[PDB]
Amino acid sequence: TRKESYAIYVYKVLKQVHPDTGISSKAMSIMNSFVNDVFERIAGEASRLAHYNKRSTITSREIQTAVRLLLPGELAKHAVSEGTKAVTKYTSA
Amino acid sequence: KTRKESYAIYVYKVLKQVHPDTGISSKAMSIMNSFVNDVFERIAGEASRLAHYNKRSTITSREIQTAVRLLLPGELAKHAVSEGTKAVTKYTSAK
Amino acid sequence: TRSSRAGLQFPVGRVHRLLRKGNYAERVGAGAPVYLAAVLEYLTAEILELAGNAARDNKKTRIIPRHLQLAVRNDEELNKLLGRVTIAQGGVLPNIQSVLLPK
Amino acid sequence: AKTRSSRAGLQFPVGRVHRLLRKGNYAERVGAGAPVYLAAVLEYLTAEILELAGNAARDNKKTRIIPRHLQLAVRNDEELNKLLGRVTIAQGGVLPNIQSVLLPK
Amino acid sequence: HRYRPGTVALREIRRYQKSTELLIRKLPFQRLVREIAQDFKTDLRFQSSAVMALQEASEAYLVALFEDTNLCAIHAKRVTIMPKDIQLARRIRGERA
Amino acid sequence: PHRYRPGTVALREIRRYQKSTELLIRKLPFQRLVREIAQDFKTDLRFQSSAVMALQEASEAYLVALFEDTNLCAIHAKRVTIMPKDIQLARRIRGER
Amino acid sequence: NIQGITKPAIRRLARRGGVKRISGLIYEETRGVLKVFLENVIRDAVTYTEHAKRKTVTAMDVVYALKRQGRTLYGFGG
Amino acid sequence: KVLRDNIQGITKPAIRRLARRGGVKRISGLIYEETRGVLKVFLENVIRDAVTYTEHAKRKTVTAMDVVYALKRQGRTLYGFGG
DNA sequence: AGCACCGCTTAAACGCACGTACGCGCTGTCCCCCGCGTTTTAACCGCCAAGGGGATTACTCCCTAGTCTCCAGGCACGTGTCAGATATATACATCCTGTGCAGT
DNA sequence: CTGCGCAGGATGTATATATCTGACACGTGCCTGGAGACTAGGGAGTAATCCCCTTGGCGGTTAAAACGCGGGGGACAGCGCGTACGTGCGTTTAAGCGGTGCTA
Repeated sequence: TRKESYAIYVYKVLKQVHPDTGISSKAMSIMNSFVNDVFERIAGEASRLAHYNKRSTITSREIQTAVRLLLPGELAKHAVSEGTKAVTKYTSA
Repeated sequence: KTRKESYAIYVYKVLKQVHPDTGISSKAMSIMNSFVNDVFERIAGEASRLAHYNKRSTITSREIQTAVRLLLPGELAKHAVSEGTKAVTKYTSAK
Repeated sequence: TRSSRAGLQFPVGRVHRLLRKGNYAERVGAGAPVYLAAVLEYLTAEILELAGNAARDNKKTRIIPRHLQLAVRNDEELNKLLGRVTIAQGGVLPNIQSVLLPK
Repeated sequence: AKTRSSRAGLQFPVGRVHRLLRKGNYAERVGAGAPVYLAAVLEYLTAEILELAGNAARDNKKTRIIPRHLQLAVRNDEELNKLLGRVTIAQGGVLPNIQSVLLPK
Repeated sequence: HRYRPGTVALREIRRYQKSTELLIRKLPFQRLVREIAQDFKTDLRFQSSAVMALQEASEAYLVALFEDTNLCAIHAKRVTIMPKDIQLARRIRGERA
Repeated sequence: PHRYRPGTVALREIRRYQKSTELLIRKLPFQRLVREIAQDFKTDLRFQSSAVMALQEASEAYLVALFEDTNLCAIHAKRVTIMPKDIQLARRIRGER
Repeated sequence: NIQGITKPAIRRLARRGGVKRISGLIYEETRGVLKVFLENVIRDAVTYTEHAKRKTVTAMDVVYALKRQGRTLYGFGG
Repeated sequence: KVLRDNIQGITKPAIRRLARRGGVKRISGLIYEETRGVLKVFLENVIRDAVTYTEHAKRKTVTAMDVVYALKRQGRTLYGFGG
C-alpha cells in the first residue's frame, strides 16, 4: 500500500544544496522523522495559540509566532523571513 | 461583569465528601482548579494522540482509559480505572 | 443532569463540552466525559484527603497552599505525577542533609 | 503553475501540509497562508541541516549522507543541537570529546 | 555569648523550610522584571499577578537549584556550595550546555 | 614481552568507540532481556525485529548519555574512576527515580 | 537593578534550599542564573502578549510560558 | 520456554564499551550491577508504555511504532524508525 | 515476518595473575565565611489621582469548509551498476623496551 | 658503582590495494489526493463605548540592608598507604550467520 514520505522533497532540496551527494536509506528515514517532529511541534504550539486567544483558526500569524517560541534565534529569524516571503509570493501569484 | 467559569464548587462538594468538617482558602482553591485543568489537558491530550495513532476519529471512554494508564503511577492509575469503569457502568444503567 | 446518573460530583456536562471544543478529535463518545470527570473527581479527592489530613496535622480547619504541597510532596505517587509542577506558596519539605548536622 | 508549491516557489508539498493540518485537530479551521509558511519553514530546516550533513559527509570522503553525518551536523551546530536537544538519532554515535584530567601528562 | 559558626545557619534552614513566604522583597524583583522585559518590548504593562507568578516560579526554581547544588558540594566532600557546583548541577539538568 | 601501562588502552578504546556508531550491547542477549521484562507485563507478546532494535538504539543512547554525566560526577569529586554513587548523583539531578 | 537581588535575599533562598555554607562568588553566579531564567520565561511570555496584541503582559502569558518551559505553575488560572 | 536472569546478558565488557563512548576511563567494580539496575528501570519504563499502546491497538505484536511513541512520551524522542 | 530450530564458525566473554597507580585517610596551614553589634538605605503601607488599555457589543464581508469532477504527482514496482564494505598486505607512529653514557 | 636519558622493538593504527556485493537511484506505469471551480455561512476584523486596572507620586515608621570586626573551621594542598582495577593470556562459552520450515 501507499506509504507517504517526504523522501522526494528531501531529495530535491539535497540536490539543490549538494548536487553530487546521495542519502542512505536510514539517513532518509531519520530526515523523514525530523520533518514530522518539527511539523507537530510547530503545529501543536500554533494550536495552543489559537486556543489561548479564543480563536477558531490557525493562520500563518499563528505558525509564525509558534516559530518564535520553538526555534533558537538565528534559526528562528531566518525561518520567519523565509516563511513570510513564500506567503507574500503566494498571495500575489 | 464577565462570567468566568471554574471547578470551584465541585472541588468543595468533594471536599465535604472526604473531610466534612474542613474548609479551604481562595489561594488553595486556585491550586485545585489549576490542578484540575492541567490533569484534564494531559489526559485529553494523550487520548487525542491515541486516536490519531490508531487512525480513528473518536475519543471514547477506552481511549480516556488507556490515556490514564500512560499518565498515572501504578497505584493511582489503578484506582482511577476503577472509579472510571464504575461511574461509566452506573451511567449506562440510568437513562 | 448526568453527574447524578453516574454518581459523580463533577460536571459531566462541562467536560463533554470541553473535549469537543478543545480540538482533541472529530467526534467524542458518550462514556468519555463520564469516565474522565470521574478520574478527575477521583484524583481531586486523593489530594483533598491528604491535604485536609495535613491541615489537621498542622492544626487548622482551612486548607492553604502549603497543606497541598505537604500532601503532594509526601505522597510518593502524587509527587511523581506533579513532578514538574511548582505550587504557589508551597514552600519545601523540611530536609537537612546529615553531614550538615552538628556532631 | 498549478502546484501551490510553485505559486510559493517551494520544494515542499503545500497541499500535503494542508491536508495534515486539518486531519490533525489543531483547530476547526485553517488559514491558507499557514500551510505555505509552515511548508517553507520545514524546507528552510531540512536545507539548513542537509547543508551541514553534506559537509560532514565530505570530510569523511563520502558521496552519501549516513546518520553519523546527520549527528555530527546536529551536535556541532549550537542552535540545531538545541532544537534537537532531547532527540536521538539511530546510528548517530557521539562527538569525540575526551575530558582533560583523563589525558596523560 | 557567641553561637558557634554554622549553628544559626542550621536554625535558619529550619525556619525557612517551615515557612512559605517569598524571600526576595517584591520591588527590587519587580524592577528587575520590568528592566528585562523592556529589552524585548517597549511601553509595556504588567499585571500584579503576572509579577507574582514570575516571582513564585523563579524562587521555587532557585531553591530547587540550591538543593541540587548543595548535593554536588556534598558529593565533593565539601559543605560550602561554590559556583562550580551550580555549573555541574545545571550542566546535568541540561539547562546550561 | 610488552605491557601497555594502566589507562593507556582505556584512552585508546574511548577513541575507538567514539569514532563509530555500531551498537555496543550484543544483539541476542539484549533481545532475551526485552522479551523477559515484557512477558512479566503481559504474556504472549511478539516483536517486530525493528521494534527491539528501536528499544536498543534508545537504550544505549541513554546509557552513554548517562556515563557522560556520571563521568562528570567522578571528576567533580577530584576522582577519575566512576562509582555507583556518581551515577546516583546524576540520576537524582536529572530528576530520575 | 540586578544587584537589587540582595546578598541576604539570595542567602534566604539557599537556606530554604538546604544549604549551610555559602562562598562569596555564588551570589553573582546566582544572579546570572536568575537573569537567564527570567529572560527565557519573559521572552516567551512577551511573545504571547505580542501575539495577543496587548500592551499589558498578563498572568496567563507568564503561566503559558512556564508551561512551554516545563516549569508549570499552579495558582494563577491554570 | 521459561526466561530467567537475562539481565546478565548485559555482560561486563559491553557495559564497558558503552562507558567508553561515554568518555569514562576508569570504572569501579560496583558500577556493572548499578548499570544493569538502571537499564532495567529504563526498559521497564519504555515497555510498560510500548505495551500499553500495543494493548490499545488490540495487538499481540509490538511494533517499532509503539516503541517510538513510548520514547516520545518519556521525553526521549527517537528518529530512524518511523514517526 | 515472526518464531523456531540447527550446526558450522569464531569473535567475544570469562577467569585468573600480577602490580601499578589511584581511591582515600591523614595532616597541616591560611583565609574565607559566619556571627554579631551598629550604622545606612529604601522596602513597605496607606492614600488618593488620572487615563491607558483592555473588555464588551453590534455589523459586514472576506475567507474557509464543504462539495464534485478531473488528472498528474507521487507511489510501488522493477531493474541495472557503482558506492562502499570486506580482506589482506604494508608503511608510520608511540608507548615502553632495554640498553649505554653521564655524574658522583 | 649508580640514575637518568637515550636509543630501539612491537604493537596498533593508519592507510593502499583489489575485490565482491547489494542498495540507491532511475525509468515506467498505474491511481489516489490535490487542483479547480462554486456556494453558503459564520469568523473575525473593525469601529464605537466603557470602566477597570495600572501606574504614579507622595511621605512615616520600621524592618531590612549594609558594613565592619574578629576569629574559628573548612577548603585546599601535600603525602603516604593500601589496594582495586587494568591489562594480558589462556580457557570457555554462545553470538552471529544464513538456511529451512510453520502458522499466527
